[PDB]
Amino acid sequence: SEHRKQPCPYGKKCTYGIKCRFFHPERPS
Ligand SMILES: [Zn+2]
Repeated sequence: SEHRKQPCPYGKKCTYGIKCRFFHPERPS
């Protein structure tokens, strides 16, 4: 439900980092 509302699911822990589909706190996606 919060695909764009909330930030990435992990963000800092996320493995994608730059290749993430969600919105990051420091990166765009
Ligand atoms: Zn991410």
